[PDB]
Amino acid sequence: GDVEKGKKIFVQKCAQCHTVEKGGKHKTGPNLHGLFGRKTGQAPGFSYTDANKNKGITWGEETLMEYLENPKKYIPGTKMIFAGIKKKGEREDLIAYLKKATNE
Ligand code: HEC
Repeated sequence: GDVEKGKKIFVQKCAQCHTVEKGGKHKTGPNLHGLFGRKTGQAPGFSYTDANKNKGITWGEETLMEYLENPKKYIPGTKMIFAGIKKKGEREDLIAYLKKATNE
């Protein structure tokens, strides 16, 4: 995907609840640094729902593609309020941005 396009998507749809940078703060949602290769619900010091702690998948390109299409269908009972992104390219750009920014 296109990293700079994904940044614009992140800032528009995600940044109000999430930071990405190393040492970034939790907000409404958890900081996402280190997300890739981490299991669900494992950012330290954040009140996750049991739902998000129990989903039990490893976050990566493919599981984020499925999650971001419809978060509540993938993790029923999640307290993340976000409808999803049905568009494929948008998700791919976003995920490419996240794979850079949450690893930098
Ligand atoms: C506030 C209204 C949010 C919006 C906008 C976005 N996210 Fe979110 N996210 C939010 C919360 C409160 C939580 C915890 C949910 C729970 O049930 O505990 C989350 C969680 C995630 C995760 C899982 C993180 C993990 O398992 O460590 C991811 C990958 C995630 N959120 C990504 C994300 C994306 C990419 C967003 C824009 C498209 C987005 N969220 C918006 C709160 C909010």
